[PDB]
Amino acid sequence: MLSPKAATLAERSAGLAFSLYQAMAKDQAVENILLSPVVVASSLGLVSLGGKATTASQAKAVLSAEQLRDEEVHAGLGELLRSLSNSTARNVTWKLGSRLYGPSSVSFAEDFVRSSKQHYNCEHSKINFRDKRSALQSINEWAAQTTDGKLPEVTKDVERTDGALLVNAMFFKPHWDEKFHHKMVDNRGFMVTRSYTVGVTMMHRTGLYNYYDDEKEKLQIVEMPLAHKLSSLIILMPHHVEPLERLEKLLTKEQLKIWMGKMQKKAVAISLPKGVVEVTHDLQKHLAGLGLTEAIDKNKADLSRMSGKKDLYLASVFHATAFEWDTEGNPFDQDIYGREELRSPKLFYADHPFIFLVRDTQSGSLLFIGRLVRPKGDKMRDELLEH
Repeated sequence: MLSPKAATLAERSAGLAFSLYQAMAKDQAVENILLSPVVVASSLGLVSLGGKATTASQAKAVLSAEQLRDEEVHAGLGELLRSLSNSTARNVTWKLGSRLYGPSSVSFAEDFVRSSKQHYNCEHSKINFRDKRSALQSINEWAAQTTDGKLPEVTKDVERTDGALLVNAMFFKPHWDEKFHHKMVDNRGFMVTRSYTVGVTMMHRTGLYNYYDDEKEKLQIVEMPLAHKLSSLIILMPHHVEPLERLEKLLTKEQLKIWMGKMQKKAVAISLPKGVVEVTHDLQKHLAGLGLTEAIDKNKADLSRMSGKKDLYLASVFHATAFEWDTEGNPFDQDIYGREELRSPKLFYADHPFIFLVRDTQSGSLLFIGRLVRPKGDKMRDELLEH
């Protein structure tokens, strides 16, 4: 559970994440989305830490933290970052690294290096893009080591090679409160579009889950608690195989509350795609839209508290995440509700794009927002030699 200052920041980060999600969903190039509100927030907090004047004020403004003091903002976000581990088993089902890359010519201020590592646990490194292959190799190897291989490649190309490159590498694996059986796994087809279908491995389970079927808006919503009901995962999926654009319009902080209230603990037969979903986002373009125009502009940016000198702007903000869907979770006692309690269950068969949200139960803060559109897999051909 959170302090009042951190709780208010948590709510604003949740706003930024939905605002970014909607902004990214509109981009037709974006397929999967995976945002971690508190890690997005800490990127803005890092700008207010190593910035001066309108560059740092815009960072506090995007955080709606103009009333809070500078040290208060850095401690509140710092409390938020430590609270992510609180309902996630640190270093085994949740790994996170944050590193700032500056050109070889630049040297970071020891005052900034101390306070960024203190609150944001930020790492600092220099990188020269003359050898572009060795610059990408240094970033990708760092993110791979941070996630112990789950996120092998953050990016295949760096566009802006003359500023600060903030990189956030993550690995999160939701640990179910009632585990799926390790053998209730088979191969199915996931329909990306009505025409394109990829071969995926799926995990299946039937249990009691809070569920709502919106027959009017043609969608299903299920909540799947995680280990010790300390956090819970919600999934919103349309009835037909359709683009999530329609469903995304309905996705609001208020509509979610409505849907949540309409749920009831029914027997549901859930089938989810099993595997790792690797997603990298360069939030630079989208952060400018939310009100961070100075830091991202080479000429307006003042990042003197960071390098003791100007000629340094926020070139990129990579938000790379490896989200693993696996069967593992806490065990459940057999003859808890009896096999006659799951007699005729509702069908939540996730074989087409869906939206999902992880939420902290002790603090109420949003842990993740995202959507699975194209899971990892090769297009399976139109066989249809029925079973």
